[PDB]
Order: sequence, then C-alpha cells, then structure tokens
Amino acid sequence: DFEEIPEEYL
Amino acid sequence: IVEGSDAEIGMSPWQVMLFRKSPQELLCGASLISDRWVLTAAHCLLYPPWDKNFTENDLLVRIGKHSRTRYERNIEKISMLEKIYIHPRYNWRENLDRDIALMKLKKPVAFSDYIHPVCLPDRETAASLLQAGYKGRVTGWGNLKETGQPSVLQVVNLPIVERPVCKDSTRIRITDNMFCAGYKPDEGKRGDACEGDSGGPFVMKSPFNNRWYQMGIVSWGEGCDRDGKYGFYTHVFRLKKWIQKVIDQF
Amino acid sequence: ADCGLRPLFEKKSLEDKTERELLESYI
Ligand SMILES: COc1cc(C)c(S(=O)(=O)N[C@@H](CC(=O)O)C(=O)N[C@H](Cc2ccc(C(=N)N)cc2)C(=O)N2CCCCC2)c(C)c1C
Repeated sequence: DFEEIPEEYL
Repeated sequence: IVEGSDAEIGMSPWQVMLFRKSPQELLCGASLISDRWVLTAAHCLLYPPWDKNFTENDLLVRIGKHSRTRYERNIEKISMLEKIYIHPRYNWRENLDRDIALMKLKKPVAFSDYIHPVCLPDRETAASLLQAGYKGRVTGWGNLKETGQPSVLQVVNLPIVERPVCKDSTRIRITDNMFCAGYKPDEGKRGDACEGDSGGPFVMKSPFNNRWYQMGIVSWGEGCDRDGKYGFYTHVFRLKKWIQKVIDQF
Repeated sequence: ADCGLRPLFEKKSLEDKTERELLESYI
C-alpha cells in the first residue's frame, strides 16, 4: 500500500 | 524483477515510476532522458483490449526513488504530465511492435545525486553493444515472482540472446524493433522482468566512454523467469528517429 | 552531455556491485 503523497501534486 | 537483488542508492538515477493517481498504484517503469522528457512503453499507456487508455491527468511520474511505497521526502521529485506521445505505428493489435512512448513533463526536473538522465544510443553504440552474450541491466519495482512486491528498487543483469533462439522460444511474431534477453536453462543463473517492470529501461555501460546507454524498454514476456522463455525489449536505437522527431517538434 | 554518468558512481569514480559483470561480458 502506498504512502500518501503531498496534496500539492494531488 | 524476478531473481534480482536490491539496488544500491543512486544506482539507476534515470529510473522513473509511472504512478496512477486514483487508485494510487504503480503503473509501470520509465526512464529520464532529459530534464523534461521521460521514455516508457506504449503499452503502459494504451492497451485497448484491456480498456487501458490513460490521459495525462491520470498519472504522475516519481523520479529519484528507491523505496517502492514510501514518499521519499527531500529525495524523490513528483512531476505532472504535459503531454503523452505514443508511436503512431505501435502495434497493440498483434505483437506490441514499436512499443514506445514519450512523456513531456510540465516543468523541468532538478537533477541531483538521485536524479540524472540516461543516454540514448547512436548507431555505433548499438552495433557495438547489442550482441549476443553481452549483458544489460534491468531495474524495476515489479513483482518478485510470476505467481510478492519488493520494498526497494530491484536490479538484474541479463545477457542479450541470439535472434533465432528468441524466435524459437515463442509463437509470437518477433520484429526488428525487438530483442530478447535472459539466461538459457543450461546456464543455471536466472532473472527476468515481470508485471510492474513494464516500460522501465534495459541499460548497458559502454566500455568505450563509461556511460550508460538505454538499449531497451521492458516490453513483454510469457510469464516471468520461466525456463526456456526470455524477456522481450523494445529496440530503442531502431526507434530513435521517431524519438528525435518528437523532441525536435515538441 | 553528462548523460549516463551517475553522480554517486561514475562522477566520483565509484563502481556499483555488479557493473563489472557487464564489463566482463563485453568481450
Ligand atoms: C498484443 O501483444 C501481446 C499481448 C499480451 C496480452 C501478451 S501476454 O502473453 O499476456 N504477456 C504478458 C505477461 C503474461 O501475462 O504472461 C505481458 O507481456 N505483460 C506485460 C508486462 C510484462 C512485461 C515483461 C515480462 C517479462 N519479461 N517476463 C512480463 C510481463 C504488459 O503489462 N502488457 C500490457 C498488456 C498487453 C501485454 C503487455 C503478450 C506477450 C503480447 C506480445
């Protein structure tokens, strides 16, 4: 399962 | 990657992950060829029999990565797509001939210790390196087995195989835009690419100028690391005139 | 240009753990 990425990149 | 090993840090700084936005997952491998251009397999983006047809906004590319699932703060860079270009003669109906596509990023990516472009071959480096027996290197975050997933980027070195041997390993029609690589069963060692490695690079390090060149793109295979089977790769040099054409134009 | 030369290997004259296997295949 992937770690969430910063909102900015969506 | 089946029967490979963990990559060293910075070992493949041209490696790119093609990441789907929702659901967030690994699409494919890809490679950095300049600060605004990424190379991958057409099939990573377009495969109508499976109703695959991604557009720019469906995806992200993640550059500078090692861990598969981590967000690698201060290391990886995440880029948005401006435009996708698929080879117009990509043969998805039959055998994935001309399995190649370019992606232009919305903004140039900052090079770093972890982020750096690979070279594309010219005619002489391909004639010199693309020989049966010579080994190349494949990298990816794909499956560890045909039938789990690695925590970090995996690497494997594989020999290029004789074209008649490639031809005799499969019922699929092979073209001049493809080559195959892998060990024979009597060789004992192993390794192969697998699901999730698709679109990543097959590179060779020139012994003439000590640079890494991308000779192939992970295109297809029948299973993974099966005895008597070989991975197939898009022949980059062969398709270089199209690559040139797109970048010069766009 | 500087394509294909890795900051953490070729640029600082370090070899990775298996690139010699490739070299050795380039007969
Ligand atoms: C139209 O031409 C096709 C279409 C399909 C459906 C397949 S396949 O049998 O399903 N092979 C699969 C693997 C399989 O199911 O046994 C495949 O190559 N999948 C690649 C990924 C891949 C690449 C390399 C290797 C390897 N070296 N072992 C394994 C898997 C892929 O994602 N696609 C997208 C879907 C279409 C086929 C390619 C193949 C080989 C060709 C040439």
